[PDB]
Amino acid sequence: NHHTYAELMQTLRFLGLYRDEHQDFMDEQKRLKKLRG
Amino acid sequence: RRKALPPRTEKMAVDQDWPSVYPVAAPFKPSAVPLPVRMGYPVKKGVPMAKEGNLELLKIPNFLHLTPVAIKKHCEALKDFCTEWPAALDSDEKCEKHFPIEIDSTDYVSSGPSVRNPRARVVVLRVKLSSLNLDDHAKKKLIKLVGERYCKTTDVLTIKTDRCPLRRQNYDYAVYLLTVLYHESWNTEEWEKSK
Amino acid sequence: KNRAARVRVSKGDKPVTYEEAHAPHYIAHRKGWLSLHTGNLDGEDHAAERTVEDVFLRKFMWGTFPGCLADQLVLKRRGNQLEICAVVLRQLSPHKYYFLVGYSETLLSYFYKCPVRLHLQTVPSKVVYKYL
Amino acid sequence: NEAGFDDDGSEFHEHIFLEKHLESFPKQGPIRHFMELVTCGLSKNPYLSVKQKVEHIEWFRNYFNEKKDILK
Amino acid sequence: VFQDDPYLMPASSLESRSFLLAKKSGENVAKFIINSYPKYFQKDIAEPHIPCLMPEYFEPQIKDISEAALKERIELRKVKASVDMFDQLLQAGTTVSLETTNSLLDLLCYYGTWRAKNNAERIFSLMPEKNEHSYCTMIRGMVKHRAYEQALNLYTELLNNDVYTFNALIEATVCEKWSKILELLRHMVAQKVKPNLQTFNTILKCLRRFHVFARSPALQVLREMKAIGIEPSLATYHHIIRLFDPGDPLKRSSFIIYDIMNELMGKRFSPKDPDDDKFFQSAMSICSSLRDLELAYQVHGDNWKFIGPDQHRNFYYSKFFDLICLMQIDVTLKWYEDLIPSAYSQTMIHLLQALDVANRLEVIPKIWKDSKEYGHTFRSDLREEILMLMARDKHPPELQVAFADCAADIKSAYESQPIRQTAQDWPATSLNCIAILFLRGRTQEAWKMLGLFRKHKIPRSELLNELMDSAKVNSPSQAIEVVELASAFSLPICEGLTQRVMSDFAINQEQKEALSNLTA
Amino acid sequence: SFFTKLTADELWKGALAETGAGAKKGRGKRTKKKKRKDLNRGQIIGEGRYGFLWPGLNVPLMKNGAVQTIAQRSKEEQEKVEADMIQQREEWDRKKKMKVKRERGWSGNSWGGISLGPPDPGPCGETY
Amino acid sequence: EDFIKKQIEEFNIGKRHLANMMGEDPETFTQEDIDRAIAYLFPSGLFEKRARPVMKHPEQIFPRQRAIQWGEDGRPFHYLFYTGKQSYYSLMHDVYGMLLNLEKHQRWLIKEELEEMLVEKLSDLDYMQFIRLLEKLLTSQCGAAEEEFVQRFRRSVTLESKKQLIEPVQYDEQGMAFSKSEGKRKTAKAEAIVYKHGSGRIKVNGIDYQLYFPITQDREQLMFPFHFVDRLGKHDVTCTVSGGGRSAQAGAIRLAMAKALCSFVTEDEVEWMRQAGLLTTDPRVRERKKPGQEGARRKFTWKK
Amino acid sequence: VDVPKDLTKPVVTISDEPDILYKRLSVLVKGHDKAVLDSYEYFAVLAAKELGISIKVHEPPRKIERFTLLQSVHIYKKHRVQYEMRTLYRCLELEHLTGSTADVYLEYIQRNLPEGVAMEVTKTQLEQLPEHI
Amino acid sequence: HYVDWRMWRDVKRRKMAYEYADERLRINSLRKNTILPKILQDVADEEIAALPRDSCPVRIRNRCVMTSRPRGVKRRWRLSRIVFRHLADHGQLSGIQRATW
RNA sequence: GGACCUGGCGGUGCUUCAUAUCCCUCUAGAGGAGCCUGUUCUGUAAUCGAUAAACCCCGAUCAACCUCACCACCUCUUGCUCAGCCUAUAUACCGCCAUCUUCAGCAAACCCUGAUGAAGGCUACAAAGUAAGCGCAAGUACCCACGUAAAGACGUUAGGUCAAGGUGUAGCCCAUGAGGUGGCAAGAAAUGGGCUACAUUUUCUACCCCAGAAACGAUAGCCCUUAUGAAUAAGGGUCGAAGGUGGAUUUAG
Ligand SMILES: [Mg+2]
Ligand SMILES: [Mg+2]
Ligand SMILES: [Mg+2]
Ligand SMILES: [Mg+2]
Ligand SMILES: [Mg+2]
Ligand SMILES: [Mg+2]
Ligand SMILES: [Mg+2]
Ligand SMILES: [Mg+2]
Ligand SMILES: [Mg+2]
Repeated sequence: NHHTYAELMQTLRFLGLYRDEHQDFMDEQKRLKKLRG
Repeated sequence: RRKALPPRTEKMAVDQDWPSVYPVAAPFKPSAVPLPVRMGYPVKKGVPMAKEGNLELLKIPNFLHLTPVAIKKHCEALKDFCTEWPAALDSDEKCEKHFPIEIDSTDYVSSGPSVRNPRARVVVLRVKLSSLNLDDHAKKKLIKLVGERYCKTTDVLTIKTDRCPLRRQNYDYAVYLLTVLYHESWNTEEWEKSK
Repeated sequence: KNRAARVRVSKGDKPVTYEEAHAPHYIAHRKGWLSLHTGNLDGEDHAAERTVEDVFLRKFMWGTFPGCLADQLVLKRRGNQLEICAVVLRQLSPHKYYFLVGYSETLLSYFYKCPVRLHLQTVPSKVVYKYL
Repeated sequence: NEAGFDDDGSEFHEHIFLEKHLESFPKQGPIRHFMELVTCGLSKNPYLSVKQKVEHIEWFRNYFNEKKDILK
Repeated sequence: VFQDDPYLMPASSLESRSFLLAKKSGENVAKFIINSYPKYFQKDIAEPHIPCLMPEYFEPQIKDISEAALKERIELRKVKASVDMFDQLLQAGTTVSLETTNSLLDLLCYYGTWRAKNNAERIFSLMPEKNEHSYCTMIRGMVKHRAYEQALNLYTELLNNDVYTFNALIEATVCEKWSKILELLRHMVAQKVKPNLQTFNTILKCLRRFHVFARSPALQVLREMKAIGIEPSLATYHHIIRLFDPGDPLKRSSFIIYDIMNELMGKRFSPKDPDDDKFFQSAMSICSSLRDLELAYQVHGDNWKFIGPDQHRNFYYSKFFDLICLMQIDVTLKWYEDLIPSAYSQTMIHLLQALDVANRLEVIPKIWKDSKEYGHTFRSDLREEILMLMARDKHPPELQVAFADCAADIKSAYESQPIRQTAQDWPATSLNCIAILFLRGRTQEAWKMLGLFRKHKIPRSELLNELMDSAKVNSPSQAIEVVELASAFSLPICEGLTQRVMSDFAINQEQKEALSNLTA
Repeated sequence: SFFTKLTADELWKGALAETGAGAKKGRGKRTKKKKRKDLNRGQIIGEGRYGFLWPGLNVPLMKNGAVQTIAQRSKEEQEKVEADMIQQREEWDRKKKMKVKRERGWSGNSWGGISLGPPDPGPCGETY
Repeated sequence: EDFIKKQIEEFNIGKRHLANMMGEDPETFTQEDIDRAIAYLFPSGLFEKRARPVMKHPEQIFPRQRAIQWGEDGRPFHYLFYTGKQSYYSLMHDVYGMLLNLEKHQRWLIKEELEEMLVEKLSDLDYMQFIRLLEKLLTSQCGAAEEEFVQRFRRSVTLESKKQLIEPVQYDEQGMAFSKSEGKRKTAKAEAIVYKHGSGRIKVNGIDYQLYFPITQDREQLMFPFHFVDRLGKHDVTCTVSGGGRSAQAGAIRLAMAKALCSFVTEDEVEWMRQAGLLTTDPRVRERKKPGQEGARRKFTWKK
Repeated sequence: VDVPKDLTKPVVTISDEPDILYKRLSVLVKGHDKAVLDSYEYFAVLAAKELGISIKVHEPPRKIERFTLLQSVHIYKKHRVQYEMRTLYRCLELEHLTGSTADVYLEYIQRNLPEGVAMEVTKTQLEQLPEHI
Repeated sequence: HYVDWRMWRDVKRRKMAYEYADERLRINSLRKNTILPKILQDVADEEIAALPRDSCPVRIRNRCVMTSRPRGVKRRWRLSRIVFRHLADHGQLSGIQRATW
């Protein structure tokens, strides 16, 4: 289940051990989008 | 900042217990291995890459462990544990005389966490009717009942068992089936007498 | 013109490794497979599960040892035993290295209900096959 | 391939011979025909055990005893 | 357990300790994540179900006084037990079972300090039904967690109304007391308890220190143990060996115990006492005082588990190698070069002095290189020792190359660390021999190194000899611009220059000779 | 999903669009360029939402010669850490994008009065 | 340069370690033993030897490179250094000197092998002119040193047998002399035993050819070997076959009969049969079908 | 110099019942690398020799499974790319082999398997007639 | 966190067909049987018709796991052709080479 | 505007060639009739994309219901998603391929000539070119060393694909998102690729090859049976025509 997989990886990123590059990318672009409107 | 100590190549002597330094299956570990064995397609007037960065030796399966000396040692160790085969049983005719009923099962083994696989259940067995039936009426009855389970060229009656998932279920069901089959071939019927 | 697991020829400013250099049609002729299992052979099964789980393992370990690796991994599954082999750099401290080793070992073992173990080989700088 | 999962010490005859579980119908009707074919298929099936087979036949009992209206 | 590559290779005891502790911390982190999110690993993908791999469940169920009481002994804590006692005494006022009350008291005594005082004063409200088990467990708790007068009062109460219960009671009574000890032993042997000798072990632990008037009676008490035929002589024997501790070694008793432990080693061992870990360490501590090599070999199937803690293993190996060094030493260095990677300053000092007394000069370089490879850096005690011992020598002419090499490596290590300020006083102490060895092929290096030394001094007689030999070993100006400067610096170089200037130095130029005359 | 996620360099290539249709012919684009940025090098491995104290990588393993234990970074502590990281990222971005002042020679946007500095050293060794 | 000696001594130490681990004395030891040990201790599914794991001696691993051609300071050693191709031109100079000396008195070597014998590249043109100089040298009489110089470069012709194998006769009960042979085909494989003393009938899988081959061209092919040799009714044969195609089995039986008869018949007639061309396995096989093609060779209709 | 004094051996008990007699143990190794299969075969045959039992060897043929995939993504039917898995068989028969010998040998070999290989046992044991017959 | 809503629907259908598998099997046997009453066949057919939607094992599709591509998927590996070619070229999985025969 | 460098182009000259490619040549076919399956077009409320060479049994190694992305109707608003979108942009892209390629050149780094211009660098009985590296090649796979596969770079076609998947930009974020019922998926027509036969080398019968009869053709339609499914495919009876070997042109070897 992608449920288990993605939930595990999200919780572990919140722990701060798995440096998810794709998640970093998405977060930075979301930040820039909400900054520029 | 910190520097890694040099490998065990210069440390290891020519006289060394390789079966002891590599007891079980393990990767190449070039830092511990002293051999300069290289593997990799060289460039024009080039050479294969050194063992330190040669991860292809790790890619390939590993057999540095289990040297011939190690094999000899383990066989000499387990010689006292393994047993001996009876000298009287030294031929196929003799062994099939002593124990006519042949029976054989099988199963695979594959890499992975799970181990169950339904093919574990199937089994087969064989017996020649040349010496076991001891009669003619029951023999004709049995050969009329069985359709393809026999072979008269080699003269063996073979039967398989897979109806049950458990190996011992298959085994004892085959045994009970053979027993009831013999007991029902023993007797006869009036419509069987009329042919 | 085919583009499949190959490097674009540059001026000579691209360090490439053995695997990243050689072509995929050279895989059996001049390379080995990153995984070693029997699900692909005839009669076996769970090959899809093997591939999915090993891809997930590769991703998870690449991201839990980030910035230290310099090449693909070597998986070696002997029956029940699972063996991993990695090549890394001496960026961080051996404290961190062993801590993450134990962490990943425990996670993989509890996740797959399988005996897992791994080896890591240190390199000062990533080996290069050529400069393309 | 069977270290554990011994099927609760079940037996080949408990799997195959369902005449002990066939009690509440004679040996001529179409219900008998259907249930005999059911027992046949179940004995041929190794994947499921005596528990599953008795659950099958019990659900069948419930079914046709709730649809006892016809008996034709 | 440690990896194979050289970078991850733990090359020192403290760092290896920290490393496997980090691994254990990762194991605990794994436990935490699994018991915090069980549902993720709930899938039993593996065909064989394994509770060792299943997630762990310390979750109290719904309010149910009976099932909650049954779950008390499953949860292994004290707040649940407080709440259950509350629910059973305040509103219910009934006991689910005397066995449940006994188990609650067991847990609360094991968990125990004002908190212990409260936990012990909240057990007297328990229903009248308090049998021996309850009383003696209360005694256990009050002994192993609180003072001893309470345990004594509880024992008197029980008398008014077990092996390790009476063991704890004897511990409480003991912890000079001749009549006490005697009457205790007498009535204990009189009762039909027939202890497992753990009472004897505990009274020995309490007798850890005493004079002969209880050290020697321990021998007859042990003979009685043997007569009854119970003890394997695993812990009490070792404790009396330790009690033997000492103004004068007792060679007779030493030989006796040697034979005893010799037959103990000859026979096979089985563990019964949790205190067999101090056995190893303190045994080797006594062995170090004894100083015997056949003894060390005797002290050397699966009996290697009793070492355990890295601290005790360290003490053992240290004393072992120390005795082996201070015992030819070819077999000793063989054993050493065999166990160095497996094994982990004082040991190296003993090694250096052993090599000195042996006169095996060629071996010290490899040992220093191994120590440096492992963890020998940022400390110059052993550097000073090796330098002094190696340049007390000059007898190998060809080995002067190795002298120069190891000296260069030592200086490369010495000059690493400015920020720490520790490298400033290292040359003042050990630069003399280093520069002598550098002089003994390459000479310009030693020349400029003595320059740096004197321009940092603490002159020395062997420093004067070094200067003299260097000057005499062709170039008047090159020798003068050093010897004359050091003479103008200090007086002994000047009294040496008085003779140096005779051969060819004073004829060159008189300004430096004039400076020498002025300083003289 | 996580299986759909992948490495960083692929995403950077797809976002930058360095080649394929627009870079070739010299047509390029209207002076819009996305600047490469490295995120993995920036933050320490331990940083996350739940600020558990990690003696292995985030905290020194030993303190006062005493082994450490897992602990919690509470709300205002993790908020301070997040503010520090925001300030650090803003500082890195400021240092990243700045002016470039090549001395004005004969005219702006002209390479007339520009000097490249002395020649490079020779192979055999020749300083100019 | 010191890396060479480093690798050499380290390779010797590794060879001693290899002998120790495999478990024989290091006194006697060989490179075939090296390669067997490497193949056993580290197998590899790689097809190319250059890619497979190989523990080789460094002198043969590293290609020889020219050392420093000039001293630490000043002039170079060889007297053509200020031009390239110094070795080639010095050799050509010596050759021309020998030519003019012989004048006043009065197989070949491959380009790549020559370039590797030297350490200098070259061109096909200068290679050709060097071969021409050698031919000009050999047109005239030349002495022992000159012949040795020429044979230093010349290599073995390495000629092939150009001969047909003769199978050994065999003897069975009855004192029956005979000879067995085997033939193959596209998908058919057969074995035929020829009895010389017997003659007349022929059996195929236990059935005569007259009814085993309803078609007559198969029997014509079966007769073609005997007809060419002209021994028709003086030899009998039996044969077993396993194949799919009729003509396939026919050709297989023909080849087997010929490969069995070449033993009995003299070498002259064996040569005559070889010239006839019936003693070679047919290399022609149905080509593979390609994914984009409707067949092995045909393309889809060009739609434009 | 560190050589143990007394090597502790495991306990062994001879049960009163008789051991089973395996008529023939036929093992089949399916692999990808002929060299790995040859190494494994040498290993097994040397082990069987040193244990003192019979053995025969033969190399069954190579089996292959291949399949075609679309080379490109959207629209290319004629341009395909092919793939194939090659499985290589190696069979080994052991004759007249006691039950305990079978257990110890199979345990050893199964622990000393390589990775990319699958192992198939066919056990053939004889037995006399039952008592009901 | 499935890849998309169609994957969500597919998994829902899979679980529904599973949890109604044996029931559908029993009633389908009772329908397709021949000697039993035709009125009983019609009863069982009406029962199947009244059964809920998304319970039949034919509405499911053997879709891909990685990219959610329904077409071009192997039943053995369950992976799309594109991702399979990718992994085989990068050498991720074991024992596949190019068919240069 | 005068004169030049490079490339393209020449219904531009000379020479050497064209391997199944140009032809003359050899063979079998496509445009005749029917059927299957795509494309164009008509209408429907009813996807989408490529749609010359280099698409047209193409995405698809599958669409009765999911596959469904279309449409009508009916519902959800933090909505499995620390949301989602098959919405636009292939003229932002990655990833993956067609193309010349059934080629062999591409080229960092140096030098030289041209008055130090764009640019060029070939003469072997040799006159300024030297070349990293890539590619070709070699070796590897099948049965060989040949052959077939595989490989086949730099780059053109802003070539195809935001609909394998992700992603930059711009939008919906009570929706341009999501869920469940239903149908949509026909042909007055044109075109394409394949199958069938138009014959007697044919058709039927046992065998697959020494025989005996006739003097053919339905994989379309109607009815029925069976296969799985909860709800097209194979088989049987009847119908027994068009069809008489192709209207220019053209394909493959
Ligand atoms: Mg301006
Ligand atoms: Mg292609
Ligand atoms: Mg549909
Ligand atoms: Mg939509
Ligand atoms: Mg485009
Ligand atoms: Mg080629
Ligand atoms: Mg091709
Ligand atoms: Mg376009
Ligand atoms: Mg149906």
